[PDB]
Amino acid sequence: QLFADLSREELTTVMSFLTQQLGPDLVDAAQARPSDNCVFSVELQLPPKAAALAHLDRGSPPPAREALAIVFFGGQPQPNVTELVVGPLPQPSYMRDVTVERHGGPLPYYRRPVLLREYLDIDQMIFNRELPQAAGVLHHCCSYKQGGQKLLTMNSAPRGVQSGDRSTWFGIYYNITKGGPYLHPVGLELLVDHKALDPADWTVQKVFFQGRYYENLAQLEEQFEAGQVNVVVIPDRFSVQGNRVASSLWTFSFGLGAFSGPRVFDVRFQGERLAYEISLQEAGAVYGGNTPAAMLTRYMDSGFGMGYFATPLIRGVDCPYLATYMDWHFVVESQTPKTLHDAFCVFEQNKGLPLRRHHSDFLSHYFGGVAQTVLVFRSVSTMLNYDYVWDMVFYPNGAIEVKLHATGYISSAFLFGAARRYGNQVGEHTLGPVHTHSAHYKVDLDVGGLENWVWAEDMAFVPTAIPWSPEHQIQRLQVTRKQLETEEQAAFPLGGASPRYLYLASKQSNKWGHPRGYRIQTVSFAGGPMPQNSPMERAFSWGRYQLAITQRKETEPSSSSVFNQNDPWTPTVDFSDFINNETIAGKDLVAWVTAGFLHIPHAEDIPNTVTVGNGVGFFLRPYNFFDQEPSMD
Amino acid sequence: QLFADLSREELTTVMSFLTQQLGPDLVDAAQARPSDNCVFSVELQLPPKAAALAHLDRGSPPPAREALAIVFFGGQPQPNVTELVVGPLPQPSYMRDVTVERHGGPLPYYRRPVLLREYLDIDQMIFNRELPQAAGVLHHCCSYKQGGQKLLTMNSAPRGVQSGDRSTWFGIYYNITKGGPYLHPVGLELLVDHKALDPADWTVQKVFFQGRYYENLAQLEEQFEAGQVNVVVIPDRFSVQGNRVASSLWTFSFGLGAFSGPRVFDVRFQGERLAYEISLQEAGAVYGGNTPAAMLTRYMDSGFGMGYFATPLIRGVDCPYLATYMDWHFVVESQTPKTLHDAFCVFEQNKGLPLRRHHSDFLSHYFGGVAQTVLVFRSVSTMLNYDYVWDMVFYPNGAIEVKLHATGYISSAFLFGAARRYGNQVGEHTLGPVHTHSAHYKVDLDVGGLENWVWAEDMAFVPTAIPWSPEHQIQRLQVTRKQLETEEQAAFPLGGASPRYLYLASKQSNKWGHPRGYRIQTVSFAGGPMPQNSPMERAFSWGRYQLAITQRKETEPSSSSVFNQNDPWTPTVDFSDFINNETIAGKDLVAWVTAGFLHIPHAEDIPNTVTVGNGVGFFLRPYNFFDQEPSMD
Ligand SMILES: *[C@@H]1O[C@H](CO)[C@@H](O[C@@H]2O[C@H](CO)[C@@H](O[C@@H]3O[C@H](CO)[C@@H](O)[C@H](O)[C@H]3NC(C)=O)[C@H](O)[C@H]2NC(C)=O)[C@H](O)[C@H]1NC(C)=O
Ligand SMILES: *[C@H]1O[C@H](CO)[C@@H](O[C@@H]2O[C@H](CO)[C@@H](O[C@@H]3O[C@H](CO)[C@@H](O)[C@H](O)[C@H]3NC(C)=O)[C@H](O)[C@H]2NC(C)=O)[C@H](O)[C@H]1NC(C)=O
Ligand SMILES: *[C@@H]1O[C@H](CO)[C@@H](O)[C@H](O)[C@H]1NC(C)=O
Ligand SMILES: *[C@@H]1O[C@H](CO)[C@@H](O)[C@H](O)[C@H]1NC(C)=O
Ligand SMILES: *[C@H]1O[C@H](CO)[C@@H](O)[C@H](O)[C@H]1NC(C)=O
Ligand SMILES: [Ca+2]
Ligand SMILES: [Ca+2]
Ligand SMILES: [Ca+2]
Ligand SMILES: [Ca+2]
Ligand SMILES: [Cl-]
Ligand SMILES: [Cl-]
Ligand SMILES: [Cl-]
Ligand SMILES: [Cu+2]
Ligand SMILES: [Cu+2]
Repeated sequence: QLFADLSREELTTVMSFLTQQLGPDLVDAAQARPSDNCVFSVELQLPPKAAALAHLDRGSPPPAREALAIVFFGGQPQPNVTELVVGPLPQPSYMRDVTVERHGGPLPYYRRPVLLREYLDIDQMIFNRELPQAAGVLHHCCSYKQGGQKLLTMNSAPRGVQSGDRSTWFGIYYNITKGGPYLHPVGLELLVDHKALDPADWTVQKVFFQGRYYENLAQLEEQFEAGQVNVVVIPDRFSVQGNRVASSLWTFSFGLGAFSGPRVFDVRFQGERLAYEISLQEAGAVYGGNTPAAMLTRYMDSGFGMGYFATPLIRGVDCPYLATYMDWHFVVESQTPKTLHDAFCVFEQNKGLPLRRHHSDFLSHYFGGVAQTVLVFRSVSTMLNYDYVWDMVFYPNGAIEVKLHATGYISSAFLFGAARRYGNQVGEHTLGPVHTHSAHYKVDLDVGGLENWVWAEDMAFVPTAIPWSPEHQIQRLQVTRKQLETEEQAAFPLGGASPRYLYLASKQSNKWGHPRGYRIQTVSFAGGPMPQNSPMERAFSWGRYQLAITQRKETEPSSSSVFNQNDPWTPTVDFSDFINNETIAGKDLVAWVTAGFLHIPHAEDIPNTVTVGNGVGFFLRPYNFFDQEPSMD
Repeated sequence: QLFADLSREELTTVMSFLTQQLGPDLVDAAQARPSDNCVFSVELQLPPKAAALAHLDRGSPPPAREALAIVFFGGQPQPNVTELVVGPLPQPSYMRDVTVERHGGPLPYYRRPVLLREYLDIDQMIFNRELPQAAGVLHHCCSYKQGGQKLLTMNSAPRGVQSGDRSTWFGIYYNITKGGPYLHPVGLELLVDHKALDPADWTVQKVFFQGRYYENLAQLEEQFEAGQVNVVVIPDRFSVQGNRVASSLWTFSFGLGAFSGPRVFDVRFQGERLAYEISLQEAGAVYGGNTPAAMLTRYMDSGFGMGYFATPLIRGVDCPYLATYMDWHFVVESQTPKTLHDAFCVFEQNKGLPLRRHHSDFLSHYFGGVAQTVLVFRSVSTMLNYDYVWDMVFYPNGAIEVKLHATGYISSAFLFGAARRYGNQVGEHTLGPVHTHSAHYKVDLDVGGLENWVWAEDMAFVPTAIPWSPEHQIQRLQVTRKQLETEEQAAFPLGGASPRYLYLASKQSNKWGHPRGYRIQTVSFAGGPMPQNSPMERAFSWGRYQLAITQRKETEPSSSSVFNQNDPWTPTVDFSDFINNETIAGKDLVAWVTAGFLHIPHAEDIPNTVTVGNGVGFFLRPYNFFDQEPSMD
């Protein structure tokens, strides 16, 4: 099991090894301060593909099982963040700093994600030193400390306007013990500068209150005293062992990236591998509004972590009561492994739609079919307000469906001015702001082996004389085919035109002489790429494409980075860089899919948005890969 | 029950009345000859909407219940086809010829659909007088009358190259007891001219045999005698009463149009009507190939009948064993009513995806959700080789999903020459020819009443200085909104761009000041419109649009016609005619959706193609139609 996530035991071992080997004093990350040194996280380091295949296919010994550790080195003249490969598990003996060889240089400290202790300290500052200065205005709008509901804060990101910044607009909301505290904005937002290593030097650089901007809370309060601020009062058949799933028809290895999310490796249909890896790479949301956080937010969720933020699947609600559930173990912001109970679930679903069927007239007595049962692998990420359920469903005919379903609660903004220009009013003093939802997937298809080619097939109409009546013409329907040659030709612009039939194929043909292939059919209602003029769109440049094929490279494991979120102006990973006109004829190919939709909140979204529809994502379908409809057991 | 399809009793009554009022000159259509007079079909005549609404909403007496009869008047100097409104049911007293007032003039005789007795006679001619003339070439390729498999014919359409023609290329295939006879072409096709009223004057105007054309079968045979033709040997929670479905949340009336297919009327959510009618209008397929039938076929299925050709749903396969099944009754090509057992089925499906859910960190103890159970109304049309399952699914949040799933067997063509230019080889001597699958729906939404407006909403980015940092800009995401004014502006070109949020709205707003609305979200992978240069594309001009909104007109009940198939060059109904720049501001609006996909057959399609995916069609979703998430029972 070389693709299995590190276990509770391996997580503890690496940690012990790190404490022992790291000369600079370490602090439990759950309690670390900017200036401390701490281990931010440790998880599996995926092995090199060649070594993994030599093992899986040729029985060579397994590749050294390694872990990747992200260390925040804040206690030093020039703090940095460092990635260390530690291995070979069970008992490590080396610790390799690979930061520079993977990024060209050091990782600046302001790129590290904000720590939970950092959030807790920002909150102590806001509730103990900041808000009381505006007690008067706060009693008026919100019964602050006078029986009114408790207040709580809401993060936003990126944090600033250029590289180096760590200034975040935190919004103030009623802690209504109900469906979404973020559905009750107060209209108060604070720009706190928390870039300094000593929290004692943090400050609020600006404040936004119900439509107006102020220098600080003391100015808001004193102008309110002077009767100059109008305050609005705000009311209220298969088995699973280790990391492998096995069914009569399918077989694959599953896992969860702490930052990347759900992933699957070594997918095989009837013994034949169709893909080395299929995994989530990034999920994002771009917001609009006339209040600070709504107008500035551009999320690249791996910065928080689709794995880290994964939640327990509710039996009977998220998965069937009789589904098989599996646990996940991780070490993120703690020096002891945590286990996430019921992080995954696998079960068989009856689509209630006949898979195959045909009927006829009389004394042709042989018509019927079978129902369509599919195998589902599921997990759920809960990022602040939205819940993302990730699906990978395997069909009995060799097809795979990968989908994203968004549910949860929407984040709201205090309504004022030209608010409707940025969304819809969904309550009193509340606007539901516009945003897009995007997801990116890495699809490493190895069709009939490693060496693949990309084919673009479509239709065309060409008028031609009718043979049996030459005086008449007929718009002749036909298929068009072109073997793509370079990456540039296989980078299809979001919302643009792309071949209706696009597939990756091996050199060998099926019995009938057609290239064996697996095509990709995307399903999305994406909203329109962010203009490249944005000083930060390169950090999520995967959003420029609906689909893109490049050469699989050991040096390009991901289309995004945990480090992009707190510094999109100078991205740590710019997916578009992977597209550099290389040949895609007979190479190990990787397909990357973008899927998403536009969300203009509406009244039906309150108190919670529902999963109506079949999600967003893609299908991988066999196209002349077999010589006929494949068997089924 | 004014939307209910005519019952066996009413069907018998209308028929008795017609025999009585039309006298002796009548023959059972099951046995009629071109020159005979016969009743082709009788079914419900939908009532005027105003009268129906006055009855459903104001308790006015119901509209006269009537039937529409299509009579073939072939026994006369100038044969024609006539539509007669017969009524009031139970005991009819009048018979109104409405042909001229609905079409501007008489329906020419060659437009009538080919009768089953007509097909049977074409077959007697082919097997008794034609093929024997080529016994020698047929012995060789197919062991004709020497122990080889029986042969059978395959229809194609249109029939000719211009208005007035009734010449059809019939293909010859092995009749195999297995997975589809049309999967075994012989390479032999015959153009039979059956326009003449006396079958005795019918002739084969041309023959195609394995790549070459001939004048007739005697020429094929004698040239083969002359050792000049090389012959390839070819081997081998709710209740349903009457026509109304009732559930805790939904209520609607269902039915099946003999030619139009599944249909639903008076759809109500929590007592409020969302749509007067949602129904199938047409389904089509455009083929390509280098053999006669595949290069000429352009199907407009209503010409045969999605209702007429509907098949019994297989319990346990097409619908769950415990679903509720309903029968359908019809009079098509018979003088006695026929009943189609299990023509519909209704049941509750668990999508296996949580409808709503949210989770959190600690001591916010109130996270969970409910599973998503949906109501399904289903029926299946079996058109020759294709099986079309029509779904209408009603969600508990007010949303409706309408889909088409294609399954069954592909029609094949004998492989020769440039075959691969028109499809993929899927067997020995067999090509699976390219084709598109299209379906058109009539969606008569009455959002908050009859008077509706169309809104186009989308997103846009506009760079704006950052208030708290004026030296910096930010691509500001926002919503754009435009009230469409005329039909021309709401006719969105297939494959073109269209607003991401398009909805029909009433004059009244919801509690938050936004127009109450239902948006249409289409889901298709259509192939590209037939060029308007085609002398026949006007007959299916609905294929030009992804979506179109027009004024509901009593005079424009359907976007197609049973009579278009045998005469597309001079269509009886040209949908684009409905788009004539009228106002769409505050009128009874009707939305028409087109959905489809491209199908390049592949090996996996043999012996039968599967329904992997979620079909093609559209979603109708509430957009500020409610004041919050609707309740659920
Ligand atoms: C399509 O064919 C229809 C069937 O033949 C035509 O309709 C028929 O036209 C006849 C000729 O006008 C009518 O006959 C008349 O019937 C009355 C009342 O029954 C007799 O008293 C009259 O003598 C006779 N007219 C005369 C003196 O010739 C039929 O009543 C009528 N049948 C029906 C069922 O409508 C259509 O006219 C033809 N359509 C078009 C547009 O040409
Ligand atoms: C920022 O992050 C790391 C934390 O300081 C830096 O890595 C450390 O660099 C030190 C000096 O460059 C190394 O010290 C060496 O340790 C060995 C023991 O193996 C001593 O004998 C040497 O005298 C001492 N000096 C040198 C230069 O070798 C640390 O061992 C090393 N720690 C790790 C885990 O690598 C990174 O260099 C820095 N990042 C960047 C890119 O600048
Ligand atoms: C096909 O063969 C079966 C078996 O005899 C028979 O029922 C059928 O009528 C034959 N021809 C056609 C066109 O169905
Ligand atoms: C990529 O290379 C091809 C030749 O192989 C060239 O024609 C094309 O213009 C190049 N595109 C770019 C990105 O320069
Ligand atoms: C409506 O559109 C037609 C062409 O589509 C144009 O000729 C006409 O002037 C337009 N009239 C309107 C709606 O102003
Ligand atoms: Ca590259
Ligand atoms: Ca590959
Ligand atoms: Ca009109
Ligand atoms: Ca309407
Ligand atoms: Cl498939
Ligand atoms: Cl921006
Ligand atoms: Cl919805
Ligand atoms: Cu959203
Ligand atoms: Cu098809």
